[PDB]
Amino acid sequence: DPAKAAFDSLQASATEMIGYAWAMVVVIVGATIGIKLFKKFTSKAS
Amino acid sequence: DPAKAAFDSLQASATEMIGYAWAMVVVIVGATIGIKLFKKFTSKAS
Repeated sequence: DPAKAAFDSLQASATEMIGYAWAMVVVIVGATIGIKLFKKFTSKAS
Repeated sequence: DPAKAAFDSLQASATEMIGYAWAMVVVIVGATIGIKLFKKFTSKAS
């Protein structure tokens, strides 16, 4: 069955991209939250 | 880590200003107490 094989391959490619997307999100969100806390704690401390 | 360095610098600046503030306080308070004692002892002496 040609269709079975095809869908399997598609689903594997998708799985890989999702992997790369998670990596990126973690970096961007890391920085956003980083800056937010730096601004907040500096103010309270002083 | 960008945050570590940043907080260090802030804390150094603060330490310096506190230094300058102590200098000023010592001058102003020196004079306030000076005048108070001059008024008091002159009265008792006479």
